[PDB]
Amino acid sequence: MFTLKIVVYTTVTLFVSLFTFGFLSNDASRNPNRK
Amino acid sequence: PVDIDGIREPVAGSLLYGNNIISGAVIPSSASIGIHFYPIWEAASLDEWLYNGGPYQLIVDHFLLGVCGWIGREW
Amino acid sequence: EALGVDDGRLLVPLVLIPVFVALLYGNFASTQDNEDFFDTYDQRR
Amino acid sequence: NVSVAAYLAVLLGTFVPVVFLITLFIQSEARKAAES
Amino acid sequence: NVSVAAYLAVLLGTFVPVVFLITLFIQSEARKAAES
Amino acid sequence: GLPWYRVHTVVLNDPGRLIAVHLMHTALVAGWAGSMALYELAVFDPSDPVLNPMWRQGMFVMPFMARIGVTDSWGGWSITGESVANPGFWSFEGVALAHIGLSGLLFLAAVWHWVYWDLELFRDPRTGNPALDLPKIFGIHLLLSGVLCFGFGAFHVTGAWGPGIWVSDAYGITGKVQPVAPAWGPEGFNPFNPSGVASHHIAAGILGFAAGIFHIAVRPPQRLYRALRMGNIETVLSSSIAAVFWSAFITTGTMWYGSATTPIELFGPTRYQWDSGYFQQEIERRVENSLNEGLSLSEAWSRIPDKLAFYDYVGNNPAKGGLFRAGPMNKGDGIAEAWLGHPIFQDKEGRELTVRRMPAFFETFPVILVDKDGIIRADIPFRRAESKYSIEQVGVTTSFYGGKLNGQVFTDAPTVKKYARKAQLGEVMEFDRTTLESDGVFRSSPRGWYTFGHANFALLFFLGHLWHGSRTLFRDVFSGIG
Amino acid sequence: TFRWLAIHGLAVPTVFFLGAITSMQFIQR
Amino acid sequence: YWIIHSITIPALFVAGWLFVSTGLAYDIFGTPRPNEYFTQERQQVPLVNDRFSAKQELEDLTKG
Amino acid sequence: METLVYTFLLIGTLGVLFFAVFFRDPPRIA
Amino acid sequence: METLVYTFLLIGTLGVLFFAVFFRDPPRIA
Amino acid sequence: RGWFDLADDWLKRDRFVFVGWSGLLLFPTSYLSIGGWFTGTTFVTSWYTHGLASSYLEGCNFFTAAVSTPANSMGHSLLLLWGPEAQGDFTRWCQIGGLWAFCALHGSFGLIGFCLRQFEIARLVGIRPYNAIAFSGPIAIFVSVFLMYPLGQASWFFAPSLGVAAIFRFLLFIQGFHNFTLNPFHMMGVAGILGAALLCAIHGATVQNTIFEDGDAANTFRAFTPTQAEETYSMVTANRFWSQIFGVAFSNKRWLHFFMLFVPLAGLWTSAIGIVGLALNLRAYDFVSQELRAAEDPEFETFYTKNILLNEGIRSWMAAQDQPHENFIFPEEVLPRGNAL
Amino acid sequence: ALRTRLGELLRPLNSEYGKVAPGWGTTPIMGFVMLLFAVFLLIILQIYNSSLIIENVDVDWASLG
Amino acid sequence: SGPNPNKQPVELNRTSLFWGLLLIFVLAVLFSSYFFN
Amino acid sequence: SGPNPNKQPVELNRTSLFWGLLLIFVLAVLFSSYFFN
Amino acid sequence: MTPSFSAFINSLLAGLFIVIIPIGTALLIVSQSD
Ligand code: CLA
Ligand code: CLA
Ligand code: CLA
Ligand SMILES: C=Cc1c(C)c2cc3nc(c4c5[nH]c(cc6nc(cc1[nH]2)C(C)=C6CC)c(C)c5C(=O)[C@@H]4C(=O)OC)[C@@H](CCC(=O)OC/C=C(\C)CCC[C@H](C)CCC[C@H](C)CCCC(C)C)[C@@H]3C
Ligand SMILES: CC1=CCCC(C)(C)[C@H]1/C=C/C(C)=C/C=C/C(C)=C/C=C/C=C(C)/C=C/C=C(C)/C=C/C1=C(C)CCCC1(C)C
Ligand SMILES: CC1=CCCC(C)(C)[C@H]1/C=C/C(C)=C/C=C/C(C)=C/C=C/C=C(C)/C=C/C=C(C)/C=C/C1=C(C)CCCC1(C)C
Repeated sequence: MFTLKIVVYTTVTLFVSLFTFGFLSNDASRNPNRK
Repeated sequence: PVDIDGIREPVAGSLLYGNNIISGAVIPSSASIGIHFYPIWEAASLDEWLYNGGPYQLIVDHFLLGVCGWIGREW
Repeated sequence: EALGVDDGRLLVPLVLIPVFVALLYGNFASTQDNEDFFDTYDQRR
Repeated sequence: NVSVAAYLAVLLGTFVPVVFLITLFIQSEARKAAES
Repeated sequence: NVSVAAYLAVLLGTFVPVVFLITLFIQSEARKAAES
Repeated sequence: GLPWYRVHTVVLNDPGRLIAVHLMHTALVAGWAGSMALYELAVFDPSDPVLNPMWRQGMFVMPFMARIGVTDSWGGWSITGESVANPGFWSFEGVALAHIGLSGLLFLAAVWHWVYWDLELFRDPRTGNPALDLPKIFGIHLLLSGVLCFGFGAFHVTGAWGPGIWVSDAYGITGKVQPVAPAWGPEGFNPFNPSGVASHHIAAGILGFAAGIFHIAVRPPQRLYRALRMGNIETVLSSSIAAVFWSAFITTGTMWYGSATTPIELFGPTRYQWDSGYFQQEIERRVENSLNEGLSLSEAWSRIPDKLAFYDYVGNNPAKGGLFRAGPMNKGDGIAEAWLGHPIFQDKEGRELTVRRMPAFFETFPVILVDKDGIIRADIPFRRAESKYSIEQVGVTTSFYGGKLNGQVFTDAPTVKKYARKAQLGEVMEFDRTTLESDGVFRSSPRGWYTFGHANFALLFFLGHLWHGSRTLFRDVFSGIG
Repeated sequence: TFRWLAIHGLAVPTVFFLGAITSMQFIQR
Repeated sequence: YWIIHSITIPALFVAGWLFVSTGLAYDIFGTPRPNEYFTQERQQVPLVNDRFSAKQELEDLTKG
Repeated sequence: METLVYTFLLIGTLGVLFFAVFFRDPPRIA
Repeated sequence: METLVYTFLLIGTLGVLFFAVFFRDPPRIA
Repeated sequence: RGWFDLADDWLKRDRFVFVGWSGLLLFPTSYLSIGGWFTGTTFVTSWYTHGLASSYLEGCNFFTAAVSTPANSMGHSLLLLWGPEAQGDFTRWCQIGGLWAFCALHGSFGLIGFCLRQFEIARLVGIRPYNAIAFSGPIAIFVSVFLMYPLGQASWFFAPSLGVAAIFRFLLFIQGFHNFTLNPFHMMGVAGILGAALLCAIHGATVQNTIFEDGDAANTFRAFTPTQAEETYSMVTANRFWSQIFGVAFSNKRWLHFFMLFVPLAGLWTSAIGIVGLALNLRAYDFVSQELRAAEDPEFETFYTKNILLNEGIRSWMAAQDQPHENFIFPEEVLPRGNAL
Repeated sequence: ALRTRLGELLRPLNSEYGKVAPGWGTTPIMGFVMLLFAVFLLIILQIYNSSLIIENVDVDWASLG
Repeated sequence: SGPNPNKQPVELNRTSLFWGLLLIFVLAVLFSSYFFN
Repeated sequence: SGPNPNKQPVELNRTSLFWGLLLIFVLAVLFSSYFFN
Repeated sequence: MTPSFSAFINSLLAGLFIVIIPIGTALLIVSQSD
């Protein structure tokens, strides 16, 4: 139960961090009209 | 089968327990759970988690996050 | 109970993973031209 | 719980239309490949 | 007092190879007609 | 190339291959008729014609064979239950062979037409293009129809040179194939007069003969030729589909509501006979008349035929089956063995109580016992529900008159409740469910299955009439506008 | 015009029914 | 336009009002008044039982 | 019911023979 | 035994969806 | 020219409201059906047929007012005003529910007239008649529900009454007595209707979000003009978006619009087949295997069995007031209750 | 196009393709007969529907005997 | 006999094949429970 | 990826089709009695 | 001639004289006039 919880927490934290720092990486510039 | 009414009266919704595609369902969580957060690690055993309708909460939460992600991904 | 953290070990993932990724993001951040733009969004990337 | 007839109905009802569509598609692709 | 899957086996083992052969022949004739 | 849903339109402008594919469809239909008759014969049990009739065994084409004369069999039995000494070639086994034989001939003809797609007949002398004079073909076909129609009525339904048709009494106890004379008065118009069939077919055949002569001799007006697109086969298809779904609706109505052409000994009772208590009133009527004669109750109920009591049973109602409850009605509630007799319930005071009969709408109906003035005296309570009028508490007793249990009195609550549940279904019958492993859920009679199938077919053919009429009236603008 | 007719066929009952319903509103019910 | 309507539209409305106010509506459409749903005797729901004697039945039921 | 399957198989074989005889590929000199 | 048929039908439908997605006719400008 | 020619010319004139030959059937029948419905919901009662008050005159509102079906004593009678049931008496004709038959028959003929109107106007404008084939869906719905179902049942009484609460009652009555949700044809109908709504919303949003920048104004409705030889939205961009978002996308506009036509029509026709099946009580009410399992195992329960119990409750607790002609009298002991199971 | 004995026998029956009568021809007769047919259908429908009760026409199973 | 001028090729694109397979499998899934009853 | 040069067309003549149909039907006739047992 | 047959014939006459004849008269009168 602790090991499943720690695995789930690791996975969720990894994916949420990837989402958060990906939308922080100047996402508005990733459009076809950007020069 | 899941004791949905929380009265030790399990309701079957699985194909292996006697259901067909129409009658088959993922039974909602037990009434004793209420709206308490019920992950796998918050149950004493995996059998307890399955008996109280934990997979329903798992599917509902992950599905509702997935559809929010689908809205955002369409944008 | 603060993040559902009943065991201190749960705090090692909640911190190390966001930091490590941030470290990957810091290199992206150091490569950007970080002077101010008077615009709706920054096209420099 | 019904007899092999219910099984025969579901399995044949699934296959007879499936193999018809597959045969038609393969014939069309064969004509396309032969003419190109 | 005959079996039950018995019917399923007979019918499918008759149909699965028959529709395969018919599909192959129709594909070959389609190629012949397209090329000619 | 052609899409999958237009492929057969290759034979739209080829009369020879159109005749070939129509011959193939007729061959398939005749082969289905023969095969279905043979299968029904292989499954039919003529042992008990009164309590296990054809409509209780899921027979579909056998009632239509028996309607117009085919009743004997090469096995030495008949549907009426008489033992036929010399059946004759025209027996259900013989009739089934005749349909299969016709199918083989039709297939060979269709192949010959398909190979000889190019015949001079089919070509227009003027232009040299394949063409079909429909107004004329219609006339020739209409004339042919009239002759066959008139013929069936004059020689067959009447029996002049034929077997006649199936005619029964008002309660389907005594029915057989017999000649029917034509009724030329207004009495030939109600659906429940077999003489009307003979008079109709004779008169309509004569009129169709005259109409075919006319449509052969006279060309269509230019306005009608341009309005109805009479040079196009698709308008013929649309009009034929319209008339066919019209006839399908009419036959569905006659089958469901009942007619002289839908005998109850061949297709089973209708639902409206149970709704109005058509057989129950006759049974009560007969019992009263016997009692008036001085005959005791037991003798009066012993004079009631088993067939009439079996007709007054809700399991024979066509509106009690299910869409996916497959098989014969015997597969549904078992095979009926014998009539147990009419039950009479009396409380401690001695009032006569009647179990309210189940309306066909209800899958489950409350079991309630009511006195002469309609007060509820006893009931079977909803399961595990506290009661005050339970059969155990009110002490109802059941005495049977007629049938196997004639003269027997039951005082025990379990037996009384069992008979009371059975009494809500109409006359109490004994069934065996081991021979066919019956599930106890009611099936539908062939009448209901015919009604369902042909009603859905009529609706889908109304859709087809709309589509094909739109197609023939808008041929110029199909495949895009300008 | 034909429009006249159709308009009056709609309106003459419409006003009659509106009067009837307004009267129904003041019934003691 | 406004001239003729100023004298018929009002009347049309009033006519409708009167139709109901007078009680003709009830007489014409057979709708029971609030005081005649259940006759002293017929304290039950009145229902037609036979189709071919429906007119007589209704005359008997609505006679009170 | 197995008799129906047996009869169906026999007539299918007879029909296959019929189509092989009367709908064969016509031999020609090449 | 009917559970095996139900599972087979569901898996077949999912596979049909997979092949429709990843093996479709590629759209091209003509 | 000939009278027909002149009458055909007059009926085909470009007026504000097109009349046509089909108008001679459509306008009177539809007008009479609508007017009869208004008259029934305004004045005509249901007291002698259903034991119910259904008029504005009796105190009902828009939801509870209805033109109720005829009495169960009438059977499947045409209920002609001059017929033997009414014998020319307008009051008795209204009291026995003859106005429902009036509305239903004149409305069926009005639907036929409107379908013919679609055909005639399509033949005039020179376009393929894919209308009046789409309308075949609603025509089949009306025929199956308001005509074929009561004809298969005991009488016109069990047809839907022309009202909001009456329609809701019909829904619950059919669910209780037929388990129509379990019917696969009704399931196909629900799928068709929901998919048609999905297609409408998704196609509207896709077109609105893939428009070409054909104007300098922020509001883009002015950028379109009907006399355009160019498409107003990018099909390629929409196809790319839906192919990389959903995995599959339309590439042919014709096929897309035919599909948007086909889905609701197919759903309605499947639901019509299901209702025709219900007309003879030939219903997919129960699964025999599940019933047998529940009978021999009291601890076996699925949501289907709960639905069966719910349908039993609707039937017993509504039979008394929904079918007053049957004179159903059920004691409290025989009424099913969850407490007593 | 193959010529056959049966083809030549039936050829005049399929010879006048597109031949039409001038104008409206027998259209009023067709309309009158259709009107009579409609009246007949209404009569028989109302007889079956029991909305039309001719004497000695008992639309009922009991009329069988 | 002879060459028939009304012969036309028949084509079913991949999209149509997948539409047909999906329809057949979905109908089988829907009606399997009712056939098994 | 790209066009593969090893792709070859498959042919089944009618004689082969009839041989296959006859073989399958004859094997079915032979083994049906044993499968039904 | 039952009262039912009399109602039928008068129904045919009324339909002729109240529906068919007036509407048809109008179409011929206005079609010919325009
Ligand atoms: C020599 C010819 C022949 C004969 C004697 C029979 C005899 C029989 N057939 Mg078979 N049949 C035949 C040819 C024949 N068939 C062919 C060629 C086919 C293929 C299409 C079939 C397909 C077939 C099937 C599928 C079935 C039968 C059945 C039957 C039996 C019942 C018949 C019945 O109720 O019909 C009833 C027929 C009708 C009610 C149709 C009436 C004609 C309509 C009303 C015409 C309407 C349009 C018309 C042109 C308008 C006329 C206008 C007017 C002014 C004149 C009977 C033993 C049934 C049976 O018992 O199974 C074996 C059955 O299910 N037959
Ligand atoms: C007008 C058509 C018609 C009618 C009314 C009947 C009527 C009858 N038949 Mg016959 N039959 C017919 C045509 C017809 N048959 C044909 C064409 C065949 C050849 C295949 C047969 C073969 C046949 C046999 C072998 C038997 C019957 C039997 C019966 C009886 C019971 C049938 C039953 O319970 O249905 C049950 C029906 C269903 C469970 C489903 C019906 C179809 C529904 C509406 C859905 C179908 C569409 C749906 C989309 C399919 C999904 C496919 C999916 C897998 C892809 C009844 C008398 C039985 C009997 O008692 O006779 C002795 C019997 O043993 N019939
Ligand atoms: C006598 C009846 C009749 C006849 C001769 C035709 C003939 C034709 N129709 Mg019409 N049609 C009919 C009835 C009829 N139809 C009805 C009742 C409907 C309503 C559903 C339609 C709806 C319809 C449409 C919507 C279209 C046609 C089209 C066509 C043409 C090509 C058909 C084709 O290639 O299908 C090919 C069919 C297949 C490859 C497989 C279909 C299998 C179906 C879906 C289920 C299987 C049925 C089963 C085997 C037997 C049914 C039993 C029977 C009692 C019904 C052809 C001219 C098409 C056309 O060319 O017009 C432009 C077209 O678009 N028809
Ligand atoms: C409940 C839903 C519903 C309603 C109310 C409705 C209504 C309408 N749709 C029409 C059209 C259409 N419907 C279409 C597709 C669909 N329509 C659908 C569902 C509906 N359609 C669905 C699901 C589809 C998908 C297949 C198409 C493709 C069309 C058209 O071409 C047409 C149109 O132009 O619309 C834009 C009009 C038909 C006019 C007519 O017949 O002439 C006049 C009206 C007559 C004859 C009806 C009167 C008689 C009726 C049947 C009985 C009386 C009813 C009372 C007056 C009211 C009772 C109210 C209670 C029931 C609450 C009308 C506005
Ligand atoms: C060859 C020839 C030579 C000369 C003389 C000869 C030797 C005698 C002869 C040989 C002759 C003999 C051997 C030939 C006799 C042959 C066979 C037996 C003909 C049987 C055909 C079965 C019909 C077409 C069924 C279709 C089933 C229906 C449509 C499916 C319906 C279903 C669809 C999906 C809809 C849903 C459900 C339903 C309705 C059930
Ligand atoms: C406020 C409000 C809120 C929401 C928005 C909103 C909906 C717009 C608004 C509503 C406003 C309202 C309340 C609008 C309401 C408008 C109303 C009530 C219009 C009534 C029209 C009545 C007609 C057409 C009856 C005609 C009678 C006929 C044909 C008789 C037929 C006859 C019968 C009986 C049968 C026999 C034959 C004859 C004799 C021919």
